[PDB]
Amino acid sequence: KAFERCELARTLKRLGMDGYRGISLANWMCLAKWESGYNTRATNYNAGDRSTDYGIFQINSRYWCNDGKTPGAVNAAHLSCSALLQDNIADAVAAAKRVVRDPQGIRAWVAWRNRCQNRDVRQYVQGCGV
Repeated sequence: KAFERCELARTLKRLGMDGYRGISLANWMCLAKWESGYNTRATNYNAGDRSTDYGIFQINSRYWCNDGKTPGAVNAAHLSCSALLQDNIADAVAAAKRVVRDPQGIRAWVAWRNRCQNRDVRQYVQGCGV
């Protein structure tokens, strides 16, 4: 499913993402935009370490979800990577919350540092009614 900007912002709000671990809704929106273009079926294979990023938040198979084919794979969030390819984002949200419980927080995603950190991200939620 490819989400429309405001539709996604309200859905994240409803799932308790606004301010989770000090992270504003605007920042999660900035992250989803750059990671997947708000697309839940987005997958990215990393040839180098043989891991794959899955879903709207591009969650990595080496540490957070299990796909069976990732070398040296671990499971912190404990889900099947398949759960992160659904139209319903509840599991993807549960996984993203787990990722930011680590001290790095939202900095865990390099794309967040490149295009979201220390920038005005209001544009991602303006006019959405959140």
